[PDB]
Amino acid sequence: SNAMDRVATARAYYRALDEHDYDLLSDVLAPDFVHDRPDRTIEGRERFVRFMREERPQTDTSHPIATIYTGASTVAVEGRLLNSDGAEITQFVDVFAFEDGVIGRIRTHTPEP
Amino acid sequence: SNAMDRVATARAYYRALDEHDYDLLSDVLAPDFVHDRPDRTIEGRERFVRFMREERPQTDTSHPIATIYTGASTVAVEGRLLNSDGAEITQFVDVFAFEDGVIGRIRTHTPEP
Ligand SMILES: [Mg+2]
Ligand SMILES: [Mg+2]
Ligand code: NA
Repeated sequence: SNAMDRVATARAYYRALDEHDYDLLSDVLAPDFVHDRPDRTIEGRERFVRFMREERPQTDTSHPIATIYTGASTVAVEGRLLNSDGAEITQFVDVFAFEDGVIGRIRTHTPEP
Repeated sequence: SNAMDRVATARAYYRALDEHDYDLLSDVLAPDFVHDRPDRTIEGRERFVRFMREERPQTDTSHPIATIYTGASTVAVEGRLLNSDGAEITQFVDVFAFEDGVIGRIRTHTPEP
């Protein structure tokens, strides 16, 4: 439990998604991991890994990161989601909560605008 | 909608701090409200309002908002803290957790090294 490790784990999460390394993805998530965004909540690590492996509406995407912000126990990542042609799907701020060195929850926020 | 209500409440928080409207500030917080950042946690609504009124190193600051990002149940506000002369103290992302019609927790995040 330190700030630098939390940031490194957040960076590893995006690397897992973008490299389609779902072994790495599982390795950085708690069993009871929950992902939230306005239009979708995905509950549980195995459901989440399956969704990212098999069910994302856009394939071969990336998450360029603009700025990472550190809090007392959480990390907020400001970035964008790009499709395979570099086109912006959305901007986001993802807020990571941690338990035991792994990610317990990610709350995705999109511009109001 | 509840989502619109949460965004309005987050905006009202900054309006209150900046106008020193501590009556309004009280009105938007949970009784057991917690404000978080690295090396400072402030607990309790009356105690927090009293901190903002009396104990801040600078009370004549402003919090111009750049972008509000909305999540499933939380709001992430990207802004800057300016001193009375308009100079930047820090960039921040504040993450608002809501409960029972009011703000339960704000987690302040500042840019990583
Ligand atoms: Mg006084
Ligand atoms: Mg002023
Ligand atoms: Na920080």
